[PDB]
Amino acid sequence: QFDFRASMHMLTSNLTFTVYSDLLAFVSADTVEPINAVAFDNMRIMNEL
Amino acid sequence: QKKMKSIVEDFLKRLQIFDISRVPDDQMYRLRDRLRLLPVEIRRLDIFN
Repeated sequence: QFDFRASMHMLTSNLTFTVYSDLLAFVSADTVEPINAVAFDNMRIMNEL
Repeated sequence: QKKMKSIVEDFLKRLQIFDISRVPDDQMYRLRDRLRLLPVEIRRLDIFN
C-alpha cells in the first residue's frame, strides 16, 4: 500500500554550480624565444648559436 | 642571440677563392672556433677598447 509518511522525503542538493572539463584551458601558456631555451642544466639547449 | 655564421661566411667570401655555397655551417662554425682563439690585431683591439 502507498503510505504518505513512508513516501515523503526531503531531497537536498546544491542550488547551482558549473562543471568544467578542460582544466588546461584556464592556463595561459607562453614560451621563451627558442634561441633562449635552456636544458635541465640551465644552459642553452643549443649553444653553437 | 647573435649567430656568427654570417661573419665566417663574409670572411670566406672575401677570401675570393672558395664557393661558400659548398661550405656547410658546421665547417663555418669550426672556423669560428679557430678564429675565436686568436688575438685581435692591435689597432682593432685599441679601437674596440
